[PDB]
Amino acid sequence: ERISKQSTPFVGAQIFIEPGQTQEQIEQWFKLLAESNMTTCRIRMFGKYMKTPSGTYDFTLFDRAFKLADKYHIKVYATLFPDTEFTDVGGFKFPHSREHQKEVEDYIKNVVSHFSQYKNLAAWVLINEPGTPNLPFNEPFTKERFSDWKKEHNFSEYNEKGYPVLNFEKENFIIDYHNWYLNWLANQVRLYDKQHDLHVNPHNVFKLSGLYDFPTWRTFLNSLGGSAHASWHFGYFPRKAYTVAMSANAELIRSGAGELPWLMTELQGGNNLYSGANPLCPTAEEIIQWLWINFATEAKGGIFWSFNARSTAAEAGEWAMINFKNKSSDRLIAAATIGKFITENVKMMSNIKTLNSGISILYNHESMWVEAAQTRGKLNGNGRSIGAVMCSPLSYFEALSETGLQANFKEIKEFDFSLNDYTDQVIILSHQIALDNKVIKQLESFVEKGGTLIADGLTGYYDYQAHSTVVSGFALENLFGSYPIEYKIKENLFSLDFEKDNYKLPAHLWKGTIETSKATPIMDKEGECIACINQYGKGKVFWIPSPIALGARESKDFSELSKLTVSLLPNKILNDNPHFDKHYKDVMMKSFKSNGTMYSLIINKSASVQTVDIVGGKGKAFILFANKNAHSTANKLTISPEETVIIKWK
Amino acid sequence: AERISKQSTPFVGAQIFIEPGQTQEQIEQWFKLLAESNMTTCRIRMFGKYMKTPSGTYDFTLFDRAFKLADKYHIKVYATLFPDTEFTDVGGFKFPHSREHQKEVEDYIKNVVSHFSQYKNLAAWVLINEPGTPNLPFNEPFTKERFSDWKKEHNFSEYNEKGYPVLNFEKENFIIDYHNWYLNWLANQVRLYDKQHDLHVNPHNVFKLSGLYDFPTWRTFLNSLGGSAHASWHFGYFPRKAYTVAMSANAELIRSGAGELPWLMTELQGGNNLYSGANPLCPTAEEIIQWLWINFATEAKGGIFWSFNARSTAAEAGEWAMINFKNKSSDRLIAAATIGKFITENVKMMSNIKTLNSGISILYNHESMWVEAAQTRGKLNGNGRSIGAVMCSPLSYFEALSETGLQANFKEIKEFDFSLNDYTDQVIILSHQIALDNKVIKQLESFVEKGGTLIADGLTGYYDYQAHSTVVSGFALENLFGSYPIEYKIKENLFSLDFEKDNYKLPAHLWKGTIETSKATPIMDKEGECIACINQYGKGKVFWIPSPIALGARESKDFSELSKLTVSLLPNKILNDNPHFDKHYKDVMMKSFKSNGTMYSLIINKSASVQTVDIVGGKGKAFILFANKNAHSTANKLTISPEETVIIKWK
Amino acid sequence: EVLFQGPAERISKQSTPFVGAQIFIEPGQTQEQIEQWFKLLAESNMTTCRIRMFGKYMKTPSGTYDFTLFDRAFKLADKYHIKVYATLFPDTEFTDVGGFKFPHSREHQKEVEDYIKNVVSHFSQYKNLAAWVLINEPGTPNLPFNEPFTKERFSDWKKEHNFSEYNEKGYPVLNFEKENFIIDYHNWYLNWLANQVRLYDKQHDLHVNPHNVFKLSGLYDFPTWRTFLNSLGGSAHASWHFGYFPRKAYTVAMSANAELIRSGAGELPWLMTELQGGNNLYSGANPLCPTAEEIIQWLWINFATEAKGGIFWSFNARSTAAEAGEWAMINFKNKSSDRLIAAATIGKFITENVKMMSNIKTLNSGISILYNHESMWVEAAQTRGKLNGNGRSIGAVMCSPLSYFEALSETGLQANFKEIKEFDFSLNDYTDQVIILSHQIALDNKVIKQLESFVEKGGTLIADGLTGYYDYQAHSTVVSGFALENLFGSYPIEYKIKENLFSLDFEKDNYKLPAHLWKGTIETSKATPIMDKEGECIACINQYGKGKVFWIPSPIALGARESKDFSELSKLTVSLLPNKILNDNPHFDKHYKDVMMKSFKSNGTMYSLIINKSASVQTVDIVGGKGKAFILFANKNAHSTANKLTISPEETVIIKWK
Ligand SMILES: [Cl-]
Ligand SMILES: [Cl-]
Ligand SMILES: [Cl-]
Repeated sequence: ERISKQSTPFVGAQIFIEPGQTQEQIEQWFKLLAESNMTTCRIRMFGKYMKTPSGTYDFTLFDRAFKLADKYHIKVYATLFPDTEFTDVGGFKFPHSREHQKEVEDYIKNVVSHFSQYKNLAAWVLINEPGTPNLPFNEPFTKERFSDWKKEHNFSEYNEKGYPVLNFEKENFIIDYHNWYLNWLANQVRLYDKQHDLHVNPHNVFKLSGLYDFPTWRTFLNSLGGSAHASWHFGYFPRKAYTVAMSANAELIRSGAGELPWLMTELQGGNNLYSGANPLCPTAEEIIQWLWINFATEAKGGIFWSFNARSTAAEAGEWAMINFKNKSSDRLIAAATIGKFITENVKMMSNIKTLNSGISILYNHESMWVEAAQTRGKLNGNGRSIGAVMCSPLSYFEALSETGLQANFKEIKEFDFSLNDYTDQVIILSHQIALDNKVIKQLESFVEKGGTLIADGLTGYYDYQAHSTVVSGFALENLFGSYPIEYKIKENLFSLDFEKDNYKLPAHLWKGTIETSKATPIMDKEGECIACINQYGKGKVFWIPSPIALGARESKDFSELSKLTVSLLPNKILNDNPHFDKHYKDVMMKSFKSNGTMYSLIINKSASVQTVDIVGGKGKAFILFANKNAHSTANKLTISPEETVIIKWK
Repeated sequence: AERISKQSTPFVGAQIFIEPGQTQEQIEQWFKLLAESNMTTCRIRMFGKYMKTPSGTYDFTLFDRAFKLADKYHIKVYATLFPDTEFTDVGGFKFPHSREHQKEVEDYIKNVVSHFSQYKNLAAWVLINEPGTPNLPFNEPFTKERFSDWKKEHNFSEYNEKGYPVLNFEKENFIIDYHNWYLNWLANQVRLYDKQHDLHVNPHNVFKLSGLYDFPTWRTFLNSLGGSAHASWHFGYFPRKAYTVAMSANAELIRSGAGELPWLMTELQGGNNLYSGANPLCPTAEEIIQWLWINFATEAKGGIFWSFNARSTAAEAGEWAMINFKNKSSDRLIAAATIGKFITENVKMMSNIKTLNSGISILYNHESMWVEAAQTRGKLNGNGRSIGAVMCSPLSYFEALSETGLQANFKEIKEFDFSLNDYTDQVIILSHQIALDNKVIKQLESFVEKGGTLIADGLTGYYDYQAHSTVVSGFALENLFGSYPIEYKIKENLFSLDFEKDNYKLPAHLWKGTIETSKATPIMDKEGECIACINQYGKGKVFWIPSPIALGARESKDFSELSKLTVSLLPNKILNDNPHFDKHYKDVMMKSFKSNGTMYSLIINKSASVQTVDIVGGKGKAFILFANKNAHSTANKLTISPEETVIIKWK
Repeated sequence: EVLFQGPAERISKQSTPFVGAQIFIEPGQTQEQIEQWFKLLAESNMTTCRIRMFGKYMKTPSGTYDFTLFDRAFKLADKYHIKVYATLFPDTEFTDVGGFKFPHSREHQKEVEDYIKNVVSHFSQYKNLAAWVLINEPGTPNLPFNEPFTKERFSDWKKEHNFSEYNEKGYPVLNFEKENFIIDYHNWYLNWLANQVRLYDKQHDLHVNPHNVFKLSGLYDFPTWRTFLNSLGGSAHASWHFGYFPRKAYTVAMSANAELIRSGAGELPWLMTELQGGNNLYSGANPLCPTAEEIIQWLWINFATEAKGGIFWSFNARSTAAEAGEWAMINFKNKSSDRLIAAATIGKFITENVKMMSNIKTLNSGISILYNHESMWVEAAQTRGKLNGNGRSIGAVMCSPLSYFEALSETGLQANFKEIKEFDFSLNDYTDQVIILSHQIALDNKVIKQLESFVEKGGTLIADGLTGYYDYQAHSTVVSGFALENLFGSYPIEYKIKENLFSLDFEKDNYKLPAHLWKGTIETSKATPIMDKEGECIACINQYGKGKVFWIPSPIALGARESKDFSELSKLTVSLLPNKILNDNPHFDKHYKDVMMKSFKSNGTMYSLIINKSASVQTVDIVGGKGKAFILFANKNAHSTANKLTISPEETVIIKWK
């Protein structure tokens, strides 16, 4: 089968294969995996465990696993994982040398030629977790590729107006280098197998998104994947907001996928002993929350790392969904309920389309690159540190999640700026500190054609060369109908108190003051102009150059950001989309459609039972899924702590 | 030459710091006050730098002057072999830099030992100051080559017998053999020129560096084992109010290493940290008394303070000294002098001390520390997921027992005698000893089968010596434990294990272990999960609780529940025959000893308040032999003041 | 000198002080925006600008010099009658914000020679050129010992010095070769830059701006720099250099930074080359945007401390990467922020009070707080570079004297802040003079003989913390034979480490002193002992010739710092001052937390500067000296009744005494 947007979603798990394991233990795993309503496994095709002393390939260890998978009707995601040190847990991200590249060619020839013949092979994973924060610039292969890339690019030290510039050669090379290696791996597989889906799992996306050109990857993939691990990738969130983290991670991959189907290649299946940055053992409740969040965001699968554990050194007896007796943990029991639900609701679950509110939260590579130059790699967890340009849009995302509104989370190049009408569409640019003339023209077009643009923090302070048009002649003056006057540093947390008394917005670190020309000024209680609304063609701009999303984050209170944002949304979004009648702290809802029927996903992450009033769209709430006996009266849902609910609208 | 033995009269002593610039008059002033302070012994760093002449010959003058003044005041000398090194190298190099350097060290030893062996007041050669370091010189050619050779001579496979991947810990096993080799080589060099004098060495920072030290091997070339036990360097795992427990554990660890050899504490902190030390202090007079008694009660044949007098330049200039800047007694030297005086007035008692072994042994192994260093990737976040949990865990059990007034051994697993036919009324505690191999598991099976009680908490036995988890592949301790692990689930740094029927609410650290029993009796918590078991195995028993409850005690700063639970598991004979407290006392310690058939107890109060301690077990009525704040007993109820040290003689 | 001077202004101690600003020139700026800057700068009562003469923005592909970009700026400055401080800033990476501190190589040195030849030969011809800044911000915490030029200079310096591993008595020593080389290396490079400029221009003032002075003072030999400078400068940035202080004490930080530069200047005039003019976005260690009130506070503090100028970094902002749209006094519309409006009031005040403002002499109380290079160097060796902000960390040797300085500021008393070599030990009379040596842990035999002479001739010496524990070779005479025994009439017994904050509980009168980290006990011979409640001797007063010594070897200045309370240190210090200081100097009748006063004289008239940094209106009773308070300057309507000044939060006041 070739995956499509109409495929039946699956629940699956990594089957960890290494020497020493017995036939009987491996059969025990596939048997329990099949009994757990899981259809799919993923296997790391370790070159180390196939290479013989003579340099031939012995496939025996993996044949045994593929044959047992086949016997239990389990399909396999096979990860290309060439020979590497036992201590290299995640795998090398690029060849070490030309000689190493040839060894990888030989690995792919042998492994793809052999395992392509199994009728239960579902997908090739080109590489595990492309991208690293520590790129191997010291190694000869990378050193040479970077030297060649620089020779083929012609950068000037000055812009057209004559101002000095940064060119971000390293960052632009790294995008092209990822594009090149993944495309090369896809071409290598395609030498031997044109039949099977090609897949890859970008990881740590709130940090590594600046490495990833998903639109290019679409050209050589059949599906986009992702590792979304609560213990590795969600450090910007408390555990009670891993719902929001998973929703944003799902939205980010969904945006990257474009017209391709996507699935989550890795979810955390088990316990951190010594591993992980933010260690946990997922609850049964978290397992259910993550699977539903992903399916509600169009995922065609959720694969857990891992069914069974590694036995030696790094992650030995960690991450596993099965216990040390090879029986179901409460996490596998939980995952099995979702597999069962899918088998009983195939037509619904196979045709999920996320109900787009029309709100898109946009991030760009360049804001992250400019931030890394300006903060000089500081990790003090504020606006003056690496991560503020992602924490800011994630904070708006959280505010909308706590309003029960869906929002896209997209790289700016993944947004379609080519349409003739953007009536009732919303773009949020939250502390996207780098914008160039081309994207500003796209934003002007978007707003002119009826779009609503919300911009906070230092959005557009710099261009793509770290040149500040705020200093030289502000590129967004036309769209904003206003001009920045000053930024003044304040405390980590201050209040922006609007003159009309309607709003007291938590704000982080810097207070922006502006001067309006065409825009309507918004004054604070100090008599300073802190924001404006510009009518621009059929659309509008709300600009508040203080970081109010980071303010919400620092105050741990998204309520004011919710209320303000709702007041700016086109009426059609609030009328046509199910959402909460007001802000609910630590509650999320996202809606989806399947074959003309609308559904809503609701999760309560508060310490108490909540009664959530759902308004907007049409229909009466029928509870289709609830793991703690939720009930609805009219469109008022009573939902318990850690409960996941699916409402079908009739 | 007088040879140290287990019957030697213990001494109080001090480093005499000799460097150029000192006058005859000031050095005589030191030896005179040292003798007047009831100290019999000094230690002198025999700096190669201060004997080498421009021509490369040896001029012994500076050290002759010190040895002759020591001799005049009847002071014996521990002479530390300390070849030429940079002025800024405070502690000394731990291995030769190069083959050429090794030959310079040979020449140093020839000259210094040939000359100073002739002094009748020479008591011992200290082969090297403070063997071992956290920063081992793998960068240097001598070490790099020895390591390459060692690896070639060892036959390591990347897979175990069952076929699983393994780690072989080549570096760690090499470092053990490398220390064994260099110290044995230094002993052989000294013995070329002097067969008469005791050979001694002072391992240091033992709660961190014990993984470098093979004490059973060192016994083959030593006459005595030493130690540096400095409150400002080595006790970072403890608050200052528990430096009693730290010193007791450090003494027990060296005593275990010593085996049949006598041991003494080569360095104790004698004075103030100005700029030096990790956990700086100036010991109180009360701490000086506490440390000397703890060491003597743990069979120490000496306590030598670093230092009598101070260095004058740069590192530790005017620091560490027992004398003040006028070269008169601080309250620390006055305090040490009372203990020297006590020894001279109680020779027969103080010369024949044997620690009263409760029969409780807390065991650590090199391999748990090595596997921890691989799994934590050197993280220093002070939890179970950091370097040091495998030592902090057993030290926490040690503290819980100290606060119950029970002695406990603190031993490397190879220092425990597993060869006996009977272990009735013996107890082994394996607290978060995360690495155990098949050989040690068979020894533990034998120990328990023959009547031993085994207490195991935290991740004990989660890995083998190759960092392979038999918990994953087929649990090697299933037979002994009569049970099988089910899961670990990470929780907060501090949570409560609430036993069914409210029998116990145990503080626990970081991970909750659940198990399944076969032969063992399960113990359930209030959530209906199986969190522990008792297995009857031959004549003995196993108590297994795979959650870290010793680290739980540490994190909660409360050892009371760990005390109560441990007491409930002890053979009756231990509680009947050993003096101990009738209940747990926070910040109080007691350890008992015997001399010539008479039993004694050492009690120290580290709480902020006067404590009334009810002592039970063993036989006899309290006679207070030593009490520096006028402690009094009513029956066997001891009223002891804050910071007081008490010795009871049981009549 | 007058024939050499030619048309060029020579700055002097009688010059009219100016307010000025950096004019940031880079390619891409338009003629129109640069003219807009000079026009607003002139309208803001500023007479002076400073310009970074970037080699990068003059070098052509062929290696010739194109001066066009800077010609445009100099001509627009000239049109608006603005004089220029021109900073020699050779070609360096765009990302090198502050500039290289030494040549990378012999080849680089030749490139610098060529840069200086071209730039000085050309811009010396502008009649509005006021000064050459030889280098921006000499000194760095990261000295380039890795680079071949520095490596070779260090090797040569070591060969030309003869150090023994042992002192005369035979004790081991440290020689601090690196630190002594670094002093001589700064002396050499700055002197070499001055010589290079003087090849082509003998007419214009030579200037330099040492920076981060509470950390980098150990790099700086100001007495030597005097031999090739016409004025000493300084960068004193609230966001970079004042980390040892909370923001509410940046008054004290600026006063101390001004005193430190004033001491370095000796007979030369000084001015503050950089003050923070605007906002930190991503830049700075302690980021802020100065208030209008802070701008006024800083200018008056500097002028009251004899500054002949205050130049703000920056009038306009950089446009790209580091500090893009940061530091600027103008807003993004190129109009006045409240900071430029504030600075303009001070420029206006100067124009209306030329004779007063041109002749300021600080009213020296006779209190000198002394620091030495060697205490900082010995501290760096003993703390092994630890940064835990206590006595056992880098910085205690400067935080201690700064704490005494703050105590005196909060008593309304002026105090000098001087390197020990900047103190004149040559006089016959030191009656009514006071030296404070606060945790100056390194003193040599030569300085001890100077201190003995100072006290014998009527000087009062106050010494706390580990003052004199070590000599200049990190050898402790406390261990070998205490070199200060004669002067102190006493001998140290012990140090015992305690908590970060403990109390010294005196025997008498239930008196208490906050103390930091270590308790010092002593034994008196000639001195009168002071005992604590434990019957230990914790301090003494030695009567020595006509003078006296107060010694308390516990850190009580650092105790005041840790407790955030300088009241007891104020009271104790006042009780030790010669009566003549309290009789002749305006000061507060008692300690005032978060208030400062410093007094100055101009043409025989006395003035006082008062700043309130408390959250509340304060009524400050001023006593000492003569005259009735007339309020000459007040930005929040201060009023005086007799000599009782009512001053509002963040207000700056100048009193003229009648
Ligand atoms: Cl994989
Ligand atoms: Cl020694
Ligand atoms: Cl400049």
